[PDB]
Parts: sequence; structure tokens; C-alpha cells
Amino acid sequence: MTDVDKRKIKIILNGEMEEAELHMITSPNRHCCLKIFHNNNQLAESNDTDYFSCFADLRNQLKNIIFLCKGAKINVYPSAMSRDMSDGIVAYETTLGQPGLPENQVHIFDFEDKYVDITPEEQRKFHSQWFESLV
Amino acid sequence: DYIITYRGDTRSFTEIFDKGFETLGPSKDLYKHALDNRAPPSDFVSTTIDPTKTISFATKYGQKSGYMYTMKTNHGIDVNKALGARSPFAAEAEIAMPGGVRAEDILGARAVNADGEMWDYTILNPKRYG
Amino acid sequence: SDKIIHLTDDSFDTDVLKADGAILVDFWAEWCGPCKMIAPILDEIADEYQGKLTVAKLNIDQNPGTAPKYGIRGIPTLLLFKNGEVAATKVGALSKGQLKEFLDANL
Repeated sequence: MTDVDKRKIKIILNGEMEEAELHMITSPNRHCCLKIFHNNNQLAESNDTDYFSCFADLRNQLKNIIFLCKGAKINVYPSAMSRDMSDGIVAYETTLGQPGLPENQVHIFDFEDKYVDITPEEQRKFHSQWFESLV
Repeated sequence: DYIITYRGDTRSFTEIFDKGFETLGPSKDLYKHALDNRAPPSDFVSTTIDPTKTISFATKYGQKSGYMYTMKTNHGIDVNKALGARSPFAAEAEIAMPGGVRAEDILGARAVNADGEMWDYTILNPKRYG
Repeated sequence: SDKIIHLTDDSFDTDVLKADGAILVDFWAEWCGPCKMIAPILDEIADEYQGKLTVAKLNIDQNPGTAPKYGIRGIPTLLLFKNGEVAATKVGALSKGQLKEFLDANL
């Protein structure tokens, strides 16, 4: 069995905010495929083991695009459990010195315009700083 | 020593009762699993002892219907106990399962629709009850 | 409590199929929230309906052979037996009042 979900997001390209379509193809054995379209044109595709990883691979391919999504925010990251159980669709919005709480959970493709003009590496490095701030 | 833990998933029980839960990679480092279980791919499956903590994940944030799976195993590591105050998401009450969960050890599945309401009966794994 | 029959796969035909009077069989497992939820409700019903009904329990973890024979694929499942035949079926958790409604409508 293969599941297919779809989701519209906003992206910034050349200073022009435009609407994109995401297709999420979840196939057997934790294969997640993320496709992104604009007006029926496929802009990119990434394949990975969860959708947060897929999203990061997607933003790395399209470095000229700002993705107005929680999943791109510098301080959003999944837990091991949210990555594992929700295929990375659910993640946490973290704050330095505070552990992640249920009320901090977000959908990685919900809208966000703040702190999203950053690379996947900057996001991942903030997450290590957050993790180390809990002691 | 055997414990009951729970796991949410949108994947159907036919697929899960057959294939169990597999891990992403060989890393048996529990601290690195908690920091980021994709880098390196960790050798643990996440479960929880609190069934209510599966609902959000099983429904992909209230967007989809899904299932809460119930398991019985004896090799899990209590993440809050192992990490203590460094535990990054201690409210999840996570039990990490080294090596994964065999299909045989998944006892049943309970449906949950998108608004978080679960069915009032548990579907049995035929691998154990069929 | 002291009136509930504690079944095993081996004792099922004797204590259910060859029993006299109506037998309510609870298919259950210790790891099931809805199963544990109806547990003390069945103790109440076992006393209130004494002389009209026998309440029995089959734990499917210790007794994995019986439920498949009755097409039982979920728990909790209550089967009402009369003279060796299934007379009614109720699947899933329910309250004391809902359970008494199901019983009064089938006895």
C-alpha cells in the first residue's frame, strides 16, 4: 500500500511570493517521496526516510527559494518519536533552555514567515545548540 | 522484563502486522538517537507508555486518520531515565526499542480518525491470534 | 467476582457450549484499555443477574485458540451463548447502562 497526500504552501522566489503544491508519496519500507510543483510544473523531487528529511533535501536543491513553512524555521525540528511515528510531518518549535512540549508541536507544512530564510544546515546547527542548552 | 508500549502510524494494520517496525540504521547510540535519529540513522524504534501521546503523530497533526498500535517487548530503554534532565522531549514518555519490533510482538491496532477519537475496540494481530 | 467463570481453551466446550442457561463470554486481554474498562462492570452484572445469567471470561493471551473459532477479530467482544449457540454479539467498550440494555434486550 502507498499513500499520497497533497498540500499547498507559499514560497518566495525572486522576491515574488507564489503558491506551490506538494505531493507526499509514502510507500512501503519507510520510503517517503516529496514532489513540489508550480502550475503543474515539477520544480524538484527528493526521496528519503521521513518528510522532514525530504523537506531539507528539497530546500538544499532549491537554495534560491524561501519556503514559508514551519519545517523550514530555524528552531523547528522533529523529535526521534515524531520523526518515527508521523514520518517527520509533526515537529517541535523549540526555545533555548526549554525542553519540547506537546503544545510546541507543529505541522512542518503549516505557514510561517518568520525565521525561515535559512538553510537546512543552519536549522540543523541551531538544533544542536538547543539540545545542548537543556543542561 | 516485558512492558506494554504504544506507537502511532498512518500505515494500515495489514502492512504493520506483517512487517513489524524496522529501524533506520545501525547506530546503537541512544544519546545520538535523542539528538537526531536520522543523523546517524539510529537502531531504535520509538514507542511510548502513554497511549495519548501517539494521537498527534498517528493523525499527522489532525490531518489524517490512523492507528495506535500496542506492543509487548522486554528490551526497551526508558529514554527519560537514560537521559535524565537532558531528555529533550520528556513529555513523550519514550521507550526506545533497540533493533526494532518484530511483527509477532505487535498485539493489536486501534483506529483513530483525524479529530483524535479512537475506536472503542482493538483489532487483533492474526500473527498472534488468527 | 466469586461468580465469574474463568475459562481456558480446554474448558470452553464444557463451561460454555454444554452449560445450562445463558452464558455471557467476555473475550479480553490485559493490555487492552477497553477490555480493562468493562472489567468491573461485568462484575456488577455478574451479581445483579445471578440466576438469570452466567458471566465467563476468556483471556485471549493465555487462551489463543478459541476466539478465531468464532470469527472474533477484535476485543472486547461479548458473546451471549444459549444452549450451545451464539445468541447475540456486542463488540467494544460500553457503560454499565449500555451493557444492561444489551442484556435485557437479549434475555
